Amino acid sequence: MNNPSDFKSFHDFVASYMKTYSRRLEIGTFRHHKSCMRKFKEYCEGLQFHELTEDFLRDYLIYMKKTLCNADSTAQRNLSTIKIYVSAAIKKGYMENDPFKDFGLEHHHHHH
Repeated sequence: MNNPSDFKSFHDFVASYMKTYSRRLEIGTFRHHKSCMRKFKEYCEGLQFHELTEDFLRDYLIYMKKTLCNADSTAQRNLSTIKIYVSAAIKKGYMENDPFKDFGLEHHHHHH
């Protein structure tokens, strides 16, 4: 196989990079997200580092729970699936911080 980034979209990126995790994952969750990300092309577009925001994760959390109608575990899992490629892009890519760092962890206490 020789395909230098044939994925323009986040859901395609995850589906490809996931191979690094599926080798150390079970098939159950892999196959479940596999079908989702493919038909998820309804919104289209690739979505880059700058389009991936905390508010995006927030809005899509609501969208997935509300409009798609799913459980929190399902939503959090699916969002952390996006978090996978985001985190990859953070670890050895070009992204500095993940959305869930500010979205999930409010510092609360920082000296003063």
